[PDB]
Amino acid sequence: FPYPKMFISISGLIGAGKTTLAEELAKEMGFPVYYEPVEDNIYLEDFYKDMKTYGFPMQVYLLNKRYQQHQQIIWSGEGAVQDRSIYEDAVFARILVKQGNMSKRDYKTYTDLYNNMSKYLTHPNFLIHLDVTPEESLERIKERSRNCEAGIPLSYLQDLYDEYNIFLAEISKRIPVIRIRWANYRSAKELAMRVYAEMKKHQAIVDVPMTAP
Amino acid sequence: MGFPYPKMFISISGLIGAGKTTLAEELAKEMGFPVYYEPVEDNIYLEDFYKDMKTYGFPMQVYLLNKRYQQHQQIIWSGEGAVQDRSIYEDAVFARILVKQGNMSKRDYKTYTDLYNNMSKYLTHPNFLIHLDVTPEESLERIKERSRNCEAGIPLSYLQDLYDEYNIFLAEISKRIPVIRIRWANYRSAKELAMRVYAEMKKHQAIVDVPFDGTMTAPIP
Ligand SMILES: Nc1ncnc2c1ncn2[C@H]1C[C@H](O)[C@@H](COP(=O)(O)OP(=O)(O)O)O1
Ligand SMILES: Nc1ncnc2c1ncn2[C@H]1C[C@H](O)[C@@H](COP(=O)(O)O)O1
Repeated sequence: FPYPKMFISISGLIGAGKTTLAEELAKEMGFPVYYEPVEDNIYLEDFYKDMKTYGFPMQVYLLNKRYQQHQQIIWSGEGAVQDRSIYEDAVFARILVKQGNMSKRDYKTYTDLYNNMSKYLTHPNFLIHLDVTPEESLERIKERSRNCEAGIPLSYLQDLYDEYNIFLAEISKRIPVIRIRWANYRSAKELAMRVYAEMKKHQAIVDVPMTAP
Repeated sequence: MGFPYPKMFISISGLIGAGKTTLAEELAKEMGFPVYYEPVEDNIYLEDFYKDMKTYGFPMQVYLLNKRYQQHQQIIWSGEGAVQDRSIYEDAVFARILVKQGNMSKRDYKTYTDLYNNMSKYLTHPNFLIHLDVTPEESLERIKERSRNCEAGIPLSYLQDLYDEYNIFLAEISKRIPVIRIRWANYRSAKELAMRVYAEMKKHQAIVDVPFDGTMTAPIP
């Protein structure tokens, strides 16, 4: 019987290593993996020069990409590991509003659009959050050395961190969430193996006292 | 200034006569959700089905799929979460025991599962499954206490088929979504059952922290 396919998303701060974990976890499980390559984001350079002007249009542009990716996932008829979830764009939007880089009117326009869109977007069975600090994220940004990210201050990554933690407390009411500390001491392969094992552990039927197996 | 996090959908599962609608109602009351269910009288095929399972089995599955579809459109239109007293997966559990018994052909079963798969994107998929665990013997006794005329001829073997198929279904579906399996034992009412179910749901939905490389960066509210 065509039981629904397994959809797994990774979340975490900039530079956390979401993409590496997605590839390794997708290997472990036998699933196709899906990325959004940063070079394809034609707004990103301008956004970092002027967040207030380019924030809202980039959010719409990124939502279009998430919509194409779901149609691709649905068409595949298989499970999937995604290196980013649809909820993370909303995280970025809320901090931009907080910082005065997005108007409250544009934010509401954006969330109405997201709400209208969601029915045709990917909703994960399982969310894996890579737990890293803002300082670790800043260091991973510096080591990667993307020119457009060279200007990001720590305060921006702290806002993002704070918003992610609020979001996780809410989203975990709806879907299983594994939050896994990764400071890059153990390997990405060990990380994926532990994520997989923790997923299997959490997916066991809860029996409440039976007669079963 | 909030965000439309996805809505929560809970389905109750269990054998004939297990008391799923009452558990659904009390759980929805405890959670502050609407509850949705299908009165048995609205199934205009059920009486013919029990007189002749082989003739009416397949058309009833299609008919019931239409009901699950309208019920999902209603839930989506509501813009709220929902507790439902039956999941869309259970009709297929019945279809498989009908094929095993020779009451539905392999070809008709394949037609049905193709239809379900084309349908599934416009149907309700639960975030959480609550399975009421009752034995075939307990189910037969609940059927007699309720005394639906169309159910009077149901033999124990039919309920044993159903019970076995449910256990297979629970093994697969629990790979995709959280499942709580709960026995009637010692609970005096659905309200008492519901309160334990709700407590277990909150416990199972806690974030799993894995201090893989080191201590978690901060506790989460
Ligand atoms: N909705 C959004 N709003 C603003 N910036 C976004 C955004 N979505 C992504 N970005 C930015 C943040 C980063 O500069 C880049 C994301 O790359 P990444 O998070 O570092 O992946 P990885 O962890 O695998 O290294 O794009
Ligand atoms: N898909 C399918 N095929 C055959 N018979 C079905 C199906 N769905 C429900 N039923 C029958 C089973 C019971 O007689 C009644 C539900 O009663 P309750 O006590 O609420 O479970 O309806």
